[PDB]
Amino acid sequence: TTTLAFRFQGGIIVAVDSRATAGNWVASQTVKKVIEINPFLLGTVAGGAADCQFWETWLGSQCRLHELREKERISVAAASKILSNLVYQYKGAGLSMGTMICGYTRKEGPTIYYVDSDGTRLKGDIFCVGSGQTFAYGVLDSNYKWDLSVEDALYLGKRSILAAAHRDAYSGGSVNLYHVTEDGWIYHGNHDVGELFWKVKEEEGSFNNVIG
Amino acid sequence: QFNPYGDNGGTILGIAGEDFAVLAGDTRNITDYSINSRYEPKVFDCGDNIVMSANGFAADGDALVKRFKNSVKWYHFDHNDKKLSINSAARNIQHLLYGKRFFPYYVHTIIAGLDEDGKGAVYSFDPVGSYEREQCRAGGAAASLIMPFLDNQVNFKNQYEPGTNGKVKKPLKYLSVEEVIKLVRDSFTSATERHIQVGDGLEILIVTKDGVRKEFYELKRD
Amino acid sequence: GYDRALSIFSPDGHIFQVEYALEAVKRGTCAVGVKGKNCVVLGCERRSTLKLQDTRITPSKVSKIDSHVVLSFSGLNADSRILIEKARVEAQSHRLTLEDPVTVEYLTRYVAGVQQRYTQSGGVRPFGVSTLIAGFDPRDDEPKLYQTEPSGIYSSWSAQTIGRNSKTVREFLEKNYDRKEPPATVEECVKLTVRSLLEVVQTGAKNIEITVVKPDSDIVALSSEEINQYVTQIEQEKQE
Amino acid sequence: DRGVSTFSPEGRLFQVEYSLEAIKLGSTAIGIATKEGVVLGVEKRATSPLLESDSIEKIVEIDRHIGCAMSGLTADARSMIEHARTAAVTHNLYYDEDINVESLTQSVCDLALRFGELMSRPFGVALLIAGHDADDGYQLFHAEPSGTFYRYNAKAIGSGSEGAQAELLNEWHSSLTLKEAELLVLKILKQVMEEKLDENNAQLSCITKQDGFKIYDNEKTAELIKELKEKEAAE
Amino acid sequence: TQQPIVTGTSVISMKYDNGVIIAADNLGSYGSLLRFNGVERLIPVGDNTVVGISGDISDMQHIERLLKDLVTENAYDNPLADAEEALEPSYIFEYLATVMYQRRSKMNPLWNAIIVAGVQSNGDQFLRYVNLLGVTYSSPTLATGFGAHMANPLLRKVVDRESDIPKTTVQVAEEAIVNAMRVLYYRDARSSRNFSLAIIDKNTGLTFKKNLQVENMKWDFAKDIKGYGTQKI
Amino acid sequence: GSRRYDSRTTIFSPEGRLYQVEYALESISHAGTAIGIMASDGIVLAAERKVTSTLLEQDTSTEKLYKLNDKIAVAVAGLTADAEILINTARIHAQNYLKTYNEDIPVEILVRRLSDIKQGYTQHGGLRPFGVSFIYAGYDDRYGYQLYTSNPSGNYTGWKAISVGANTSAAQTLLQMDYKDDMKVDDAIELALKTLSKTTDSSALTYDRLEFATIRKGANDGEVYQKIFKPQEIKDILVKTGIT
Amino acid sequence: MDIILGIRVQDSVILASSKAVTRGISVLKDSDDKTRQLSPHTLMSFAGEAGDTVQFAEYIQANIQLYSIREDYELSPQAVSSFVRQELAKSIRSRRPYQVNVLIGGYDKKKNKPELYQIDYLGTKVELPYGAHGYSGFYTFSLLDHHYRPDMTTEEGLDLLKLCVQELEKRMPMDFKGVIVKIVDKDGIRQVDDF
Amino acid sequence: SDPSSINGGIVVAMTGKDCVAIACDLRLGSQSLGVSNKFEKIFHYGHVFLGITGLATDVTTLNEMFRYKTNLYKLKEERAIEPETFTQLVSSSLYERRFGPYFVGPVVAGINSKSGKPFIAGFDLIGCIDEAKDFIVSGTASDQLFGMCESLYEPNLEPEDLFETISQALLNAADRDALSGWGAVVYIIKKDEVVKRYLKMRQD
Amino acid sequence: NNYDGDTVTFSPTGRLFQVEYALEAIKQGSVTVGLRSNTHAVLVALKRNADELSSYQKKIIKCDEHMGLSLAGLAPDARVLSNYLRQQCNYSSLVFNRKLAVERAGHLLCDKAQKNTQSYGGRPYGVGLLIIGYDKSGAHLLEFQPSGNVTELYGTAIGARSQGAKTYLERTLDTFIKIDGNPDELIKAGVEAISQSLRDESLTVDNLSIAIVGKDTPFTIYDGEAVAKYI
Ligand SMILES: [Mg+2]
Ligand SMILES: [Mg+2]
Repeated sequence: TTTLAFRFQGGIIVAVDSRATAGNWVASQTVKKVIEINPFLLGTVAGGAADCQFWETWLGSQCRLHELREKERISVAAASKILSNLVYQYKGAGLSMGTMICGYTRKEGPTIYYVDSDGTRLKGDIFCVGSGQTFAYGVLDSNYKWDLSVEDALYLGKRSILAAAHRDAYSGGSVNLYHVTEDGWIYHGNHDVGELFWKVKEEEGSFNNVIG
Repeated sequence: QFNPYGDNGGTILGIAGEDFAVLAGDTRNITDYSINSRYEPKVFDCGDNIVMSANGFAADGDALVKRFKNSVKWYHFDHNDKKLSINSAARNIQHLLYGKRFFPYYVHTIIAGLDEDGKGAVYSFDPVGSYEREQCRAGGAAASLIMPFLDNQVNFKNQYEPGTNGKVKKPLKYLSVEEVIKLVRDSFTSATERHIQVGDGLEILIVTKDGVRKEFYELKRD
Repeated sequence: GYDRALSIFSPDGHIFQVEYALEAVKRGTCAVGVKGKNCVVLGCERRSTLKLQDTRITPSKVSKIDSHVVLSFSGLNADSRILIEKARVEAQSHRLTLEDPVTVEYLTRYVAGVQQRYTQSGGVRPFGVSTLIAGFDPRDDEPKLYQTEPSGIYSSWSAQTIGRNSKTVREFLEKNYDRKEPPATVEECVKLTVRSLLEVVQTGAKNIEITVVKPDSDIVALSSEEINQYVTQIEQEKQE
Repeated sequence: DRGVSTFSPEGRLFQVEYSLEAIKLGSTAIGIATKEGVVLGVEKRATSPLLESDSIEKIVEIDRHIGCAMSGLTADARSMIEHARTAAVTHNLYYDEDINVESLTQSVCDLALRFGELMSRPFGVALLIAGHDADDGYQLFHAEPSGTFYRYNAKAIGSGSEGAQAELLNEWHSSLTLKEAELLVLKILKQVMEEKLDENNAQLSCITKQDGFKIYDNEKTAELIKELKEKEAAE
Repeated sequence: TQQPIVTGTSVISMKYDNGVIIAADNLGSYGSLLRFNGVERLIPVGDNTVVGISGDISDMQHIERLLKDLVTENAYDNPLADAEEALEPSYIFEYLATVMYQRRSKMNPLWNAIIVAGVQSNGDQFLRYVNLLGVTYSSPTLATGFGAHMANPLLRKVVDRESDIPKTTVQVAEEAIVNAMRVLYYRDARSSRNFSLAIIDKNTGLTFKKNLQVENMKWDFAKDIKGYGTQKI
Repeated sequence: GSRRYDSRTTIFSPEGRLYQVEYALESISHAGTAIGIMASDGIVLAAERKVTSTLLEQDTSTEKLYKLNDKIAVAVAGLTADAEILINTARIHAQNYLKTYNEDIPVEILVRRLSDIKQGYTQHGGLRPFGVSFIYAGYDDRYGYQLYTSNPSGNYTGWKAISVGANTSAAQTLLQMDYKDDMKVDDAIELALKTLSKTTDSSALTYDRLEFATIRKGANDGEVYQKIFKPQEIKDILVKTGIT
Repeated sequence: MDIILGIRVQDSVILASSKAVTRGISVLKDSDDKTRQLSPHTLMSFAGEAGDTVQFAEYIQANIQLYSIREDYELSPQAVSSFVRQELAKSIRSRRPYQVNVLIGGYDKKKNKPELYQIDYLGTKVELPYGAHGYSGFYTFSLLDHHYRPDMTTEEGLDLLKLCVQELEKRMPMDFKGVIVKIVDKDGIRQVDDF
Repeated sequence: SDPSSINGGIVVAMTGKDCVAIACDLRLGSQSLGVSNKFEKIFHYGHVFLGITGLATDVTTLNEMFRYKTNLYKLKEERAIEPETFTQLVSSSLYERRFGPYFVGPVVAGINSKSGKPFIAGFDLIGCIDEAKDFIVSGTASDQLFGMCESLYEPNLEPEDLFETISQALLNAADRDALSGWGAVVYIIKKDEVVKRYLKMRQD
Repeated sequence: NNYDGDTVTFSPTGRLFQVEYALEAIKQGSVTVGLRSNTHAVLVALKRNADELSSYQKKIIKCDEHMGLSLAGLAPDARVLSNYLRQQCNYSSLVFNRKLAVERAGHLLCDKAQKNTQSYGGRPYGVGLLIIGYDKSGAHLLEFQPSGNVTELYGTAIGARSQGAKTYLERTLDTFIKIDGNPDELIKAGVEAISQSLRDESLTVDNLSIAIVGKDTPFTIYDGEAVAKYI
């Protein structure tokens, strides 16, 4: 798995791979690792697929009940803390979760919270989680700026997953892109790594080690 | 020490067509190197034009199928005989499975049917309830033998159009119900040859707008 | 446990225990709430039947629920403490989980929810208490003033009074308070609050308590001399 | 004294019959169902001119496709609304779909008779639950504290109910538009209200398939009141 | 979680044209000690069902009491208790299957393998298996423990599939069962010569045979076998 | 069933009063008078034992004045047995607070706790309230010397001088007449005894009919001493003040 | 988390806490503030197992804030430290103990004295002139033993603290990404934004 | 790992002629690391003195607990608790945690106010009372203390002689234990006066 | 009089007035008819409306594929009892792979209603039920009273003016019992029976509610234009 999310001028970019493995066996290449909590909030899945799916879907139900009661959009801080407090109750039981709760509100602006099944909860600007996180971090750290355009930021997130997809044996399949704005998230398509790699190699001139 | 889990072998296969869906599964039931039964139905009609199979540990498989069938019944009582849609059934199954998160149903569950637009649908579940709509999914013992073949013959992976040499992919043309059944039968024939836990018989359930139809085929009994 | 249904409907559709709880509020000392343009003022009556009192340590009528919200009341004093305690715990609980202090409306809705719960729970009687909850929402400069009562209903008010002779001071406020132009300054708002209490209080000595709440957790209670200056100015203008 | 769950000689539950008397004292709430949507409207009835009328919340959202109006001891409704919202959201979580308006109403009505010596008395409030689903389309239900709910084409509850219901008897037909229904609620509210009807002491709302449940602005309602006056003066 | 103490070995069974046959030896072993030689492990329920049980004997006795209690309970407020509303093999099995699975799910199993053999109201043959894990399956031939490894192969030579059942008579089926019991006596170190056999026929009803013995055994060839390789004397 | 015999102790009257609280207050009005007077350099607790006998062992007896901790004491008016139940609960709360914060419990926090317990009995549980009114005399480093009172309703208030029990109307007027803010302990001792001497229903006020106590900073340097007066010491102060 | 230091000088308490948050193989954050304000003149820094640290700190914070409102009064640092110790002492014999070590730096407004309390996850409280948790003391205490004086100024305390951090940066294998320093005095709590 | 030897420290108590003495070191540590040189292990409730070695959190917890209990005792009994009674209280309190005990080695010392009789007692972590006439030892250098006390002790020592004996017993024992030392305190207790002396010793 | 304050109190003549008052609620309820032959069993129910705008209150509830009932009285109580029946039918199917006998279903309802008559605090159920079903002993019709009394019958009726329909069935007994293998004719007899209990009002399309169960017929309810055939 490789999942990333980073804050920038134009909001948040969320990018994930699509591979699911059981040991060496590739169970699926078409897995959705972005949970659409609601039209304004996104969550990434790493670690336990069920644990992330179930509890973030559940989180969406809590966010809905909040804004029905309070007649107001739930904050990313509050949403993330509902999840972190939940998993903390289950601490020790064996839940496996590494997720970025991503959102864009008026009072907070674009916000990303790393939430962990150990109970960790961290606000930050850039996060990478999964077996291929170190590869994605390298591309991000070297190329990241706050004043990135929405076009370039989307590419950077795509290219960083590709870097991990290539090197990490347990990452790949395809890249899912999302762009989170104040008015909601916008899906930016599924991108097969196989086709993307040759496309990027040629156009960018990178991956000279690989014969194409 | 008492081990509450066991492996009953078997292999299942769900394929979603354009306006149909098939869920196939061998009829062999085993423990270790012994055959319990050469014909023990594994794929079930659960009503509301939904078919289901919970492959792996047969006791948990049977328990889950029983509980889901029961869920369909109580969905009708509580909601004015409303038809349970395949997507709703899928979410309901997630909650059944995750309900035993810390003592899981040791099964790989697959359901098949038609979505609310009439198109073919297959849903795949892990033992603890993570699920996804899929076009093609083999489950169980010989899943690793079948899925690569399906990637190649259903989705035309790694296949390119002659003359272009790797520049133009083979187009993803729609398969008919007769064409899918051929691939299902050849998948199980091949799995029977190379996997010891697969054999005896193949039972296929075909779901269309007209209803649920069954087809049975012999497999090698060695 | 004790499960007896004390609050129940009568043939005419009334819940007498809730209505008798209001009679306890009617007996309580008068409390008044007036919101200006950039402040809210909570006035409270202190009956002068009790002298030789120690005003340092005696429970004050207005209570802070959080650094930005206050609660005054009329009715049973012992009952009020239970609502105040619950409200203060819920205020910290909200900050802990939502990472943001309560809105005045939310806190009101909670206290009103507690009061309601006691009107249809077995083995309990309703609170003989009506509350005036006032303050400013976090990062907001709009004044808030709410009222609750034993039945559990709550609502927002431009100005409101509760307790004994509240009919009289409400009569005063209804003719003296203008919605189109409320008390623009702290002085004007406090003055109108003191004036409204002087219709009922008797003597303007130690019988009137005033608490001023402003935006951004700015709450202060006026002293005897500060209030006495308002009492002096009001009556001197009245002699004409 | 006497049991809370006691039957009268006529065969009725005393406490349920008495709670119905409390609802008669409550402010008027009217609902009208049409093929273009369901309209809900209420009398606010502020006890004083200093009470900020916009804080009076007698029309409430349960889900995007279900709204709710109340009449009677409105404090009692808060736990009923909470349950309803939870039931609607919970069903969506279990089944990945909207919940049927009838099923929601049935879930609310199950609470009603859970009283004895559970809560100490029945609810002192009636609800008009309006909504839409794909199976039965636009629907309006009347949920009582007896645990019974009736579906209605149109229904009025509260103090001016029997007078308003007689008016709804004559006025309602199966080909009503949404705009016609909006005015009809305002017309009948104005008739049964003690004080003169305006945008501050009365509220409108509706539920449509496209836009879902919406509480009307005071500016929007004010235009519909002005439109009503002119069409009544027109003949 | 426990360990079985006093145990019973193979239960074997098969379908024939008009009904089912089931058999099991009369031994209650205590590890390698052949402790109890008079243990009945076939327990009839009514006149249409026989439940064969292997594994832990204390749990068998508990199950035996549950079935006895089931018959009593069925007769309560039931005028048709000996007619239309009598206990069916399918009712008895489903009850046990439920219990077995519930018990394994509480991590406290009834340490048994059970075969319910009977004939239904409509004359249909019933034969189904359930064990300590709650695993269930049906087949023309069913066997527990060693029977699964040695009896099934022999019984499957008679009824290899569903279509062979109407072709198999009760005499052929009983012969195959009796031979299988002999084979198990030769080869299962925790078996005994004495056994019980039950036939449930749709026409002639339940025939319960006690005190049967393995006979026509081949041992004479043993005299010629000498040493373990090179030894001649 | 049981409903038939239920007095319903926790209900409102049509006028909005709590029947049982009001009747408990009537009970307390027949109890021996207790007086608390707060001075600048200490607090005085004086109380009258109810129609005693000559055979009562006075020196080992205690019905009015009790010790909650080294800093806080109470004067009781009402059912002695009820008071002791509450007193032991108060003693425990003080110790729980001390164990938690490693500091002596502030007087008001203790008073609020007890007063909240009394309140609970009026709102839920269906039991009769405690027929007890306390005068709390205590000291802490925040507010210094403090006098409080609580009654069966659970309502408590702070005082400079206060009475509970019998003839509180007469007693409170006499205290309101002769009390001043700059008063001292020795003067307060005299006022307390003079007030009881006038309001008493007995023919004369004697040492055997009294309990007496003082909370003084009159202890060696910055600390507080509780003094529960002995029978001989009460007899001496009665002669000193010129009552006997 | 890793390193948390504390030093009580003449008229204030200084708490230094590392900024790194590591997760196995990667450093996820290099700007983490491992502290919470319990009351206007009481600050608590913390280090221990992930999740437990913040969950505990915020739970304490809420409780002290609740007490501040109820009594309209700020608890003394000694009182707060005793409350915190009891919670940890209660915690150690629980089903799942809080794995959290804390330093409580406060200024007592009554006594006009700074106070530093060190409490480990077992509930082992000690009042100290300077303190640390984990391996931090092993590198720093020899420097603090040598240079510390009870009459040090705040500026001198910060210099001694820099020397301690430098020794940590030299001899520790782990990169803790520097420290956030905060000062607690009569005027309240403030952060030294350049260190 | 072993809770009774994480923090370290020792207590010793002796009887003399019309007097008792109780003494302790001042070290608190985290195994090898010295953490505090002011951690006193001797407390008192009225005229009854209690030393507690072992796990420091429990030392603190039990002191707070016995303060709690002796304070309620005094309010109800209207008199200060005696050593013999307190000893039984300590025993009861420890044993009620039989299957989850405080990891401590308590030592009671004091003089009975009515009889004037010198009294000392020791306990294991679970409440078993050791009522010795001569001396009681406890802590990580209990073996060393046993050796020192057994040779140095003689009965009916005067207060100022007893001081020397218990001081030398503690000091020389603590110098042979890595987890004890860093200062020491000695209480000399007579019927109506108590002298507390801090000893000078090597600081490692 | 003095002995009707609760269900736990016998009168001097040995009567339970609270149960009798609960019985009275059934008489106030709308009429519903039950009848059966040897092959089929039929429920016919006159649904009641609040007014012309309101819907017609549903009277018939399905318990299983082979069993269901019609109600008369407090509808919420019928929901509780029907729900309990659904569970018991479902318990029998799941645990014993066995359809619940109609007679045994009646025994369960009796015992559930009984507990409410003997204990303090609770109240009797305020509804009467007519249970039809087809099990292993053919067709069945039961009449449930909230006193606890359950009665197996060929035909019956409960509700307001039910005596007229009950007399008709008593005359027609020998005719309708013989209607075997003909569901339409059996329903006709039920519709003709319930017609004897009508005054002023008549059977309209949204007024009538019919349900049937039989040999090769699962329990199915007919409402709306489905019952226009029988008007
Ligand atoms: Mg083979
Ligand atoms: Mg420490």
